[PDB]
Amino acid sequence: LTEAGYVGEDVENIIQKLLQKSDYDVQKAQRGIVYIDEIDKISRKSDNPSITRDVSGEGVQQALLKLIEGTVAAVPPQGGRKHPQQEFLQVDTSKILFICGGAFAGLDKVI
Amino acid sequence: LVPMVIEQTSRGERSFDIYSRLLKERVIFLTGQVEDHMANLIVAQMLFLEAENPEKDIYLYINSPGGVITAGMSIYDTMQFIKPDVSTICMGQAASMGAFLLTAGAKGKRFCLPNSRVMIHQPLGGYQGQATDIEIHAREILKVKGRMNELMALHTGQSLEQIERDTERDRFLSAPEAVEYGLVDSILTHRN
Amino acid sequence: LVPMVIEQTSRGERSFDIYSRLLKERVIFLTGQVEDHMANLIVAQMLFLEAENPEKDIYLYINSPGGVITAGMSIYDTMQFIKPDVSTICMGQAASMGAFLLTAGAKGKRFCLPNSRVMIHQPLGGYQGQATDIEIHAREILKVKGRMNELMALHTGQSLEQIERDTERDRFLSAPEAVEYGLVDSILTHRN
Amino acid sequence: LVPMVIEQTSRGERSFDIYSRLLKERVIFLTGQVEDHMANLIVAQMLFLEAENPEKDIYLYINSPGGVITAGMSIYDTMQFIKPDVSTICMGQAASMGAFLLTAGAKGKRFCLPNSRVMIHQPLGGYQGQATDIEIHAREILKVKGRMNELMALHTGQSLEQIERDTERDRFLSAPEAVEYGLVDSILTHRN
Amino acid sequence: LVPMVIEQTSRGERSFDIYSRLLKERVIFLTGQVEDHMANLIVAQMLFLEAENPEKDIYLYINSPGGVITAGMSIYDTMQFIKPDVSTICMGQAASMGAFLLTAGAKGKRFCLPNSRVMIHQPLGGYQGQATDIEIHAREILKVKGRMNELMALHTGQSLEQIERDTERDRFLSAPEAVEYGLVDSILTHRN
Amino acid sequence: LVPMVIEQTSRGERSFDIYSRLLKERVIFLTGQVEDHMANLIVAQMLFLEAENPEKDIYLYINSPGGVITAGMSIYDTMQFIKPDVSTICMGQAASMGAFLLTAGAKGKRFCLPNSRVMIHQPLGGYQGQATDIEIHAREILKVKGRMNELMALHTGQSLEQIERDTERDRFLSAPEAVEYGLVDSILTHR
Amino acid sequence: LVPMVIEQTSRGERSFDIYSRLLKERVIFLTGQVEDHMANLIVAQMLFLEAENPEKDIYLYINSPGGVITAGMSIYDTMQFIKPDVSTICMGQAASMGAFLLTAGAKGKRFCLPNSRVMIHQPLGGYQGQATDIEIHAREILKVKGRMNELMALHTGQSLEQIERDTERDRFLSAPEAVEYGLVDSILTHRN
Amino acid sequence: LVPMVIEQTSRGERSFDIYSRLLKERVIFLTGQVEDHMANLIVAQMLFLEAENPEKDIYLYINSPGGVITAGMSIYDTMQFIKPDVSTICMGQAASMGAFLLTAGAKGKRFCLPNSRVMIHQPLGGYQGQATDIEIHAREILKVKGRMNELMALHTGQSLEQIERDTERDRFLSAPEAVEYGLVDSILTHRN
Repeated sequence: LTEAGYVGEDVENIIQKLLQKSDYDVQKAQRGIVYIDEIDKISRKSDNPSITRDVSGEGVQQALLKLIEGTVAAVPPQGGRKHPQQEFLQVDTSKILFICGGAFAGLDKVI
Repeated sequence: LVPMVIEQTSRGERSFDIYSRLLKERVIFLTGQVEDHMANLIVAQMLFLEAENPEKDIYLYINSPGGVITAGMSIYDTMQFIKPDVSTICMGQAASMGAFLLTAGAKGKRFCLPNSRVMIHQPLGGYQGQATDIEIHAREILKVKGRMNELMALHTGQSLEQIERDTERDRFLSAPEAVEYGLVDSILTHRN
Repeated sequence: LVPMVIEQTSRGERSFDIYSRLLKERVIFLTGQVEDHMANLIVAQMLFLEAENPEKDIYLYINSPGGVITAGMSIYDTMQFIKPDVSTICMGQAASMGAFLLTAGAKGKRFCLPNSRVMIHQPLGGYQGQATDIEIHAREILKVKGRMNELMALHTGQSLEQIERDTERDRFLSAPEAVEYGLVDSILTHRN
Repeated sequence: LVPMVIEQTSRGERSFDIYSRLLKERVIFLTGQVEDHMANLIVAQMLFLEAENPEKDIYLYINSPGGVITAGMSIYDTMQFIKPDVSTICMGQAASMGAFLLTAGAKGKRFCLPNSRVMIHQPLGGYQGQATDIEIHAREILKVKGRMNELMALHTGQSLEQIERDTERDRFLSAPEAVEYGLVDSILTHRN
Repeated sequence: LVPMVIEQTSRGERSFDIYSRLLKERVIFLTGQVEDHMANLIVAQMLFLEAENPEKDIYLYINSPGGVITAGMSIYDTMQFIKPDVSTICMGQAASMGAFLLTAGAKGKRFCLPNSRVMIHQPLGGYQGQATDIEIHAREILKVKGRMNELMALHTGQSLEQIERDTERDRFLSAPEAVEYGLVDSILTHRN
Repeated sequence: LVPMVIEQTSRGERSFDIYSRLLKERVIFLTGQVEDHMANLIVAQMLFLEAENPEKDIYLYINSPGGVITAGMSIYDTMQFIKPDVSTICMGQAASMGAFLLTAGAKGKRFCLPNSRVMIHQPLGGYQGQATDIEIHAREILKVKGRMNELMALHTGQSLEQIERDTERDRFLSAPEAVEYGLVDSILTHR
Repeated sequence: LVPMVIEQTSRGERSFDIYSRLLKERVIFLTGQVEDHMANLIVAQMLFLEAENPEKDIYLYINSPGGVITAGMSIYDTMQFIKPDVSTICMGQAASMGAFLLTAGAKGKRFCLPNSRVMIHQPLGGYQGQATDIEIHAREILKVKGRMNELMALHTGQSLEQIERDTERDRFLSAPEAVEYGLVDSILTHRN
Repeated sequence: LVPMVIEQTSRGERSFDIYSRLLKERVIFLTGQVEDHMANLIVAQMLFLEAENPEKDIYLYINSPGGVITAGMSIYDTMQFIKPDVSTICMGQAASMGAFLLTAGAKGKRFCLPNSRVMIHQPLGGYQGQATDIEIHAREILKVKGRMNELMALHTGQSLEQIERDTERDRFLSAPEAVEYGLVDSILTHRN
């Protein structure tokens, strides 16, 4: 995952995977559960002036904020980039539980 | 030379010399013959540490055999001017100038190790030239002697007359004797 | 060994030497015998600080036993030229040049510590050679003596003849005595 | 020249000096003549390691021909003050001051290599001046002799009378002789 | 020790020494006895600035007591060869070579501080050996004296005969007197 | 000025001085007159390498015209104390103290170049003072002589009596002579 | 201290010393007494630049009072060996060795400044010992004299006899005189 | 000082030293008086290059006046031990020890500049003490003399008798004469 407007990826793609199991049925997909691995890599780099404009890290967190708390998120129909394409799947994440799991290497020293 | 040590902290680990690492903890090392260059450096550390936390105390370790008088007053005045109390500790020895700075610490925050030694004596100087110039310099050093005795009496709490008699000739005082005299408040034998 | 300190800036943290950290705060240290090399370094610092903020005042700490007359004049001329007001401070002692540069500071911003000393004397020089060349070099040092006494009289506020009588032989002025003479304006005893 | 070494860490490789790398393992090297500057460096290392782990012991390798007594006392007082046990090791030799710091180590953690040569002697000093001053200095050095002998008896365990007789003149003690004398606890023949 | 200053740029903050930071602004510092080593450094600095911007004017602060003639000629020829106008400034003093380089600056851009002291004298030299060799070396210093006086007349504007008479012996010129002579164009008393 | 060498590995590229690069290969350079400071540096290298790996062998290049006896004993005792076998290679020459450290290496791991010169002599010392103090120091240096001869005899394998007669005066030796004498095991002529 | 300059390239900003920056532009500085160590440094720079671009021409700024002959031959042989043409520029002065290297430059690319001073003399040496050894060293230096003169005649174009006559005693040549003698080709008066 | 150079590689820009850069190309500089300290540095360079590529040749540049035999002999044995061939080039001069290392180079790869001077002499040393010790040291140096002459004959190809007579006294050999004697193989007049 990467910040929007970049060649890496978009956070909205997470819902696409959840739709595959849900048969692309938004009604039942809203009551699903999600798992996000390797969240530790998204942590901000040390003493960043922010001029670098971190896309892999802080940018991902800013986009997930509204997603976790619950908001309508446009989802492409299948394997497509976000674009002016009229067809978009509006999936609400308010009821879609999220479990973020990661190995925070070095956190022991902090504690 | 000095060994580099690493500070273990989040946001990255910083490598500092052992002296600079202790400086972060408000610890200044006053050692060797007192002079303008070393004294000026200590003044910057005192002023610098004041900016971080004027309330926190500053520790000064004294293992000097004495030195110039002018350089010593630059440190003594700086100690009084800065709001944070300066805790002085005597390590190894504290001669005339080192003792004057040791006793100049804040009341109740002056320490000395059990096997440390202290000595106090009057100022020593000399001038070569015409008799007229000699009178000027002789009067100047005498004023310094009287001025130094006045300040020593204030911190130690001894009478000015007593200080004059004791400082006429070199007087060696052990750590316990210094406590009775008033140069220091207590001794640090073991950690509690 | 000069210690290194850390500064918590917006763009992360930076490590600076103790003197460079104070330079960032418009503080210059004048220590040791005055000479061409160190004088050209202080001049560079004054010019650099002028570019950053001409309105802000520059602080100069004078703890020196004096030195070359020419090197000191470069600093004096630089101070008067630059728009910012240079606030001189005397730590430990201030000899002929240290005192001349001390009194040269902006009116009302000249300070001295209570236990500091000041010393003013006429120039010292010498030449070996023919009588013809001796007369030449003798004329300049006499002219320099008159020139230095005129400038000192301006800052101190005393008459030219009075400065000549005092500068004839070495004179020692305490911190309060300097205030009456006019070399300094006030004394910095404690932080308020 | 000191050769730098690389340590592998979670963040990545870090370049360290040879002495600094060993300092991380609680190893301090006391080498050469004892003096004020080197003593403060050892004191800084002892204090720094105390903060990291006050429970883990420290290993002090001693190889020196002796030096100033005042400087050595700072190290001795520092060792007794801090909580960590200081394990002294004698490499090559240990003179009067080197031996005093060697035997000062924690009981049961004092070691000496088999071919090391230990030596103990009474303090030596001198003063030139008036008869009155000589009396003062003579009294102070005799007190140091009594104080040092009293401490040696405590660590070694021998009577004060026996220490005075042996320390009147130079006495060379091999590693096995030192074990029975009480200076060291055991010999480090091999790692196992 | 030279202090380090931070420069804020679009790319980011950069650390520069006090002398390098001023070099970026086309400021070259001439200090101390002139010699081949420092001269080559100044030459490199001049050529470097010419490449960056051959239109902007360079500045050369001159505070030196003089030195080798040959080293000075390298600087003089370099200043005249390059296109940028070299603005010489006199701080503290300017001896024979310092004055020759000072007056060698671009017409209308030569300055001196009010209290600076300029001095001009004929070359100094000596040789020991056979009479034949003495004649050879003696003729060179005469040519150098005539060649140096010729150039001084060109810059100052004074007649060649007057330069010879005035330069026969050491002549000290104050800042205002130098303006009349032609060595400098204006005085920098205060910033307007 | 020592040159800098770049080590290239998959992780990245690192710059090291010539002496530090060889230190990674368990190679210590003993050079010049022996003293407390240089000996302390060598000791630090032995302990550091012992910590990295206590099984790999350590190499020691000896080229020195002897030095302080006390400083030498620190190196010798350290080599025997640590588990790793310390190999000794004589480059150029090995005087009294250098030779003692050379022969002190692990059995079968003592080498010398073909043109190296090995010299052994008894300890040198002096004392000025009262006759009583002289007797004390004279006995101390004599004990050191007997102790050093005993240690040399053990490593070389020569009898103590033979070592005493030979070490009474300077005895220059060559690489082949050292092999038969017992100071070294073999000569490194070519690779 | 050597000033540092910033070079801006597509890769990013880079920091170089004033000498290294000029080395990037194929400029080598020959300054001071010639000796083994400085000569090897110049040799390394010539070889390094050869690899970078063997077609471009290298520049050599010669300002030196001469030195060892053996060290100079290493530089001369290196210049003729490598394909790039070496342009020699005389700044300040060029003695026997400096002049030999100056004239050894590429035909047509040898330059000199107007106020430069060139001096050429025969080799000088000395030996103390037996008469037999003296005859050997005496013959060796004579070979160097003839060998050096033979090479000077080739570059300058003067006859070997003419070179021998002039080099018998120290001969000083100005920049215009050198052009006639053949040591240099043209003078760099002003930038065109 | 040493000028830094930049090496352009796919990994990125790398700032190398002038000597370190050449060391990367299997080039070792032997300069100055041969001593134990510099010899160990050259030995380390050889061993390091052997590991990187034992097949590629090594180029040793010799410009020195000679020195200690023991230190120089450690380099000779190292060259013969390692598998890669060690090419030797003589720049400026190669004295007794420098010549032994020069001729010790790989057959067919030894080179010499046209103007280089190669001097060879017998070993010289001295001893002070009793007659018994003199006999020991006198026999030792004579064995070294025969040892050095035996090896020198092997590389040059001349008989032992001829080398003994020629090396009885200082003998200077030019680059062409060295080819006939066998010390070197070819002369690098110009790049082809």
